[PDB]
Amino acid sequence: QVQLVQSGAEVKKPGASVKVSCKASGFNIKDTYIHWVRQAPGQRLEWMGRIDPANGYTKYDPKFQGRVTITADTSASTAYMELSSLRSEDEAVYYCAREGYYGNYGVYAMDYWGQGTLVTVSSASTKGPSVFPLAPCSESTAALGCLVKDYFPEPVTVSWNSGALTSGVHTFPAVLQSSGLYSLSSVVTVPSSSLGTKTYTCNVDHKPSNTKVDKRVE
Amino acid sequence: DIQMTQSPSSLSASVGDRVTITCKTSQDINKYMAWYQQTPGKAPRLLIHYTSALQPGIPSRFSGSGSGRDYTFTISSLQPEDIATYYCLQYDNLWTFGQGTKVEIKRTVAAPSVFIFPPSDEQLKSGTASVVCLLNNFYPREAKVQWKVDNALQSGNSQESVTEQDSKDSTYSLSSTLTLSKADYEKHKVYACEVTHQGLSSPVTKSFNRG
Amino acid sequence: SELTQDPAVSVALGQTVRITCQGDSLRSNYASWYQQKPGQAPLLVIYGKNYRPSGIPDRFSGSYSGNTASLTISGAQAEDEADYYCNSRDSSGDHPVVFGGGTNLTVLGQPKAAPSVTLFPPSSEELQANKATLVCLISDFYPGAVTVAWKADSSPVKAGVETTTPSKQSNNKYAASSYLSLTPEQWKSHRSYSCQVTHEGSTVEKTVAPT
Amino acid sequence: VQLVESGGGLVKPGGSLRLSCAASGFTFSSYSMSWVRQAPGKGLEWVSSISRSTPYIYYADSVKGRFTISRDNAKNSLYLQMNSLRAEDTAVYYCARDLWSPDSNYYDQSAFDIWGQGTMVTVSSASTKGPSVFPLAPSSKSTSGGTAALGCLVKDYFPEPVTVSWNSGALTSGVHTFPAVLQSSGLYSLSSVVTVPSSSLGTQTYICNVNHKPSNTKVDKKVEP
Ligand SMILES: *[C@@H]1O[C@H](CO)[C@@H](O[C@@H]2O[C@H](CO)[C@@H](O)[C@H](O)[C@H]2NC(C)=O)[C@H](O)[C@H]1NC(C)=O
Repeated sequence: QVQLVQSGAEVKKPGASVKVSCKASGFNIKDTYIHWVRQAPGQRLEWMGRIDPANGYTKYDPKFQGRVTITADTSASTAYMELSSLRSEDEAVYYCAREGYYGNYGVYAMDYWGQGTLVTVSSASTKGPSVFPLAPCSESTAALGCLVKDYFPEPVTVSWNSGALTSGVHTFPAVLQSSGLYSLSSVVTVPSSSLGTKTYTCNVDHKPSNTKVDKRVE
Repeated sequence: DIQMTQSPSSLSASVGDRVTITCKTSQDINKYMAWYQQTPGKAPRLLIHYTSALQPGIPSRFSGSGSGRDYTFTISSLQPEDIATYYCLQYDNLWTFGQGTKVEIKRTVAAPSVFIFPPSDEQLKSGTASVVCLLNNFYPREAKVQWKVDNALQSGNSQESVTEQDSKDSTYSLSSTLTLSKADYEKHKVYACEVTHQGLSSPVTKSFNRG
Repeated sequence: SELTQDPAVSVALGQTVRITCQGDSLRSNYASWYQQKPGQAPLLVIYGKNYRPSGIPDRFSGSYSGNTASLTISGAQAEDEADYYCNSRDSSGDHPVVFGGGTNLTVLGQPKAAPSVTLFPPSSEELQANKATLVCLISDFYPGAVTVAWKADSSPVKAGVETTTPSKQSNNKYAASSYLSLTPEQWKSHRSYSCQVTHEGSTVEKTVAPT
Repeated sequence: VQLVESGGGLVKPGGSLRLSCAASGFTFSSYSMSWVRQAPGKGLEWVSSISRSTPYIYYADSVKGRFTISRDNAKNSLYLQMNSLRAEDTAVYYCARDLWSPDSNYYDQSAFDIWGQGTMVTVSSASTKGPSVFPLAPSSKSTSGGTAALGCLVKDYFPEPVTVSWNSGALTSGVHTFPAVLQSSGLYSLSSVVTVPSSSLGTQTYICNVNHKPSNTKVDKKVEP
């Protein structure tokens, strides 16, 4: 029931501004505090600021302050985070977090977190990915794959058989090419007996370019 | 503005081992300490808050301790599902997170299942060729991929990407991608992939001849 | 540095009352209310985002809207007749605590109670110290309005009369004391002394004499 | 969990006190403490504040540069050095637990959860005076024929704080300690009565424990028929 939805991943030019939303559902937004946390590539969690959606008061981190502006719309039950003058160092995954009071203990704790929103600070244009199948030439286990080549920005979401086939799936992290475009492969290991008797479709999805591919590997 | 010193930075322990992480602060944080579980590519989950209070739903094996400056987090028996980056949070005055702890499972050697994929006919139409090698489910993380186009060793033409440790069998999966033009690809016949791993006795090669 | 509230508010038994507090600090902070009975320390009833400490009934509830916060008492009962103080935290500059003028809450002006009068003559021990004091003790009355008149046998005495102002008891009723100081020459001279306690027309006349 | 303040009493104008609050049941350090005074008949007024152990200090405009807040975290005690006292400083001084420090988060949702008993401080040029306790002989006229009312007269004392109990705290049933009168002399006079059985009037002994804290007088007067 208690959920913390977040807006889709965004790409912005260096020097511009980005506004990320946080949809609160399954609990009264006014009853808690909302935090924003920046998570740099592979680096530690960095707290940005807190808002009291009920009154509006804000407490920002001394380094983030002046560039971060947290807003909240109680009627729409959503919290927003605006970050301007975007530098290459601002390219990270941003998380919104619910902080609830615990009556029994008499303390407050940052319990629930949002799924996260990736911010890409780049000059390169938004491009849809080229999907290619990965089937070999001619033992028990047989490997099939999908090559999500040449795309910008990150990320892409690869499913198999509309989310039915989950076991054996290995979607590797995207590798940044010299071309400046990203690329990742998604492999799935299935037995030879089941092969030729079942359809094997990979469900590629790139939301920034509104690309949606459903390629069958044979 | 209170500083965080989370030790260790990373660890590897067998399924069942008593994992111990510490988080020392610059000044007294009066027991206002919390611990978060960040499983690969997921939102951090609150395990323990106020030094020792366990969140409803979190397993019994997870526990916290400490007072003042020195605080300690403990997993009584490490599980294959405990693969994550663990962080310590102070919330006395302002909010500061720790450096993190890379928690991986230490297990017996698993040989990689090698697979060679040729460039598709649709990719060749665009005037480019991408040959993919796969190293499905292996342990430890250390693996050597030697690309060979007609007995000629390829260096620089390749680009590899490894996955996080698996949630179930606690193994890794590596994918090395060799790139060439449709012209350079048509000039050669045999495309090999020499996998050197601890799980394999001799360096296993999985190739294909063009056509 | 200002928190304004109504100096006095009147209810009825079972009725619902709302005490309002208006301050600039109430925009940024949340109001904490305190109940204070006569000769009692303040008691926290509601604080923060409508939080009531254990032991405080469901009757007490906290409201907030900008610069104004309100304490709502659902179903007013006799034990709720007390002073209510709103309080805030400010957080700007050198004044972090702001208190309100208080609200003298009064409930239903019923039920009327008859005063129980007790009269003591001056003790032999007091008479030895060449002094005399007649003690009139008025208790368990409602409303808190009592007229005390002393009479040396039949003639009224106005001199040497010191009477308290009625004040609330443990049972939320009222209590008053009246002392008539005399010299042992005056006490022995009479002929009996009387204490006239008039409350809502009805007069109680307890009498003592040197015998 | 308790807060007990002591040190209050009579002080002549221009003098100084001597106010100390003792905390028990909780960890004194990690809690912000503050003093709140209350003039007789008037409302609550904040005096001073001291954060967790930071140790940040705040004073009210009226008591600025006269009163000094201090805390002994080792001795679990809060102090107040109230110098050059004006007549208007006459109040009941409460020691309150703020629960959240001004430097900490959620201080917007803070409150004084635990309060002290209060220590009466009187700023007056008039000198202190002990009470003259007299026994108010048992009177069978109320509440029954099998019940009689006996008491204690706490005659002429100063200042107001006088504590009365019966049979060293044992007798509680029927005990009614009346509020004191402020006489023409300027001295207070209080009374305490207890309704006891007429049957046990000859067998049981009734002694009242009068205590006048500011004059250090302690009277244990026995009442007899
Ligand atoms: C709370 O308010 C009531 C009502 O104003 C006060 O009662 C009055 O007290 C005066 C004497 O001080 C009487 O002359 C009035 O007749 C009383 N009115 C009623 C309706 O009772 C009461 O004293 C106030 N409480 C405090 C502590 O100030």
